[PDB]
Amino acid sequence: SMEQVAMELRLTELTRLLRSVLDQLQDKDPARIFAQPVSLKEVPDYLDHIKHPMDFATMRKRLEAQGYKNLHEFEEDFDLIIDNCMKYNARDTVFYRAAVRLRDQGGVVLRQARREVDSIG
Repeated sequence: SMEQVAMELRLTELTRLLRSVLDQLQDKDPARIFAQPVSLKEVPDYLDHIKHPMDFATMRKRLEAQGYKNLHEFEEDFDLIIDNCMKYNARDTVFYRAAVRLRDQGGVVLRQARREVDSIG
């Protein structure tokens, strides 16, 4: 139907905007601490601690399959990256501290993303 096509175009355009958001958030992790899944070879107990692992590569795979239907779903995954790290790692670690800085800097980006998503529809 034509309605299905219009819905698909809206999803495509959201995907475009989320790709720009993802790039901007990933620039706030210049150490690449959050770039890839935590390795279960290197951290074999990880899944005993963290039930829903997340990372920027995993998000990018979902995004490119147009698997984010709205900005809330995308933010949920971003918050998992941060929140997982802040539980597994202690406050005195470069990992925790990177997550704090990514959360604080990403908030600014996400605030305007929400306005754009609402504004453009």
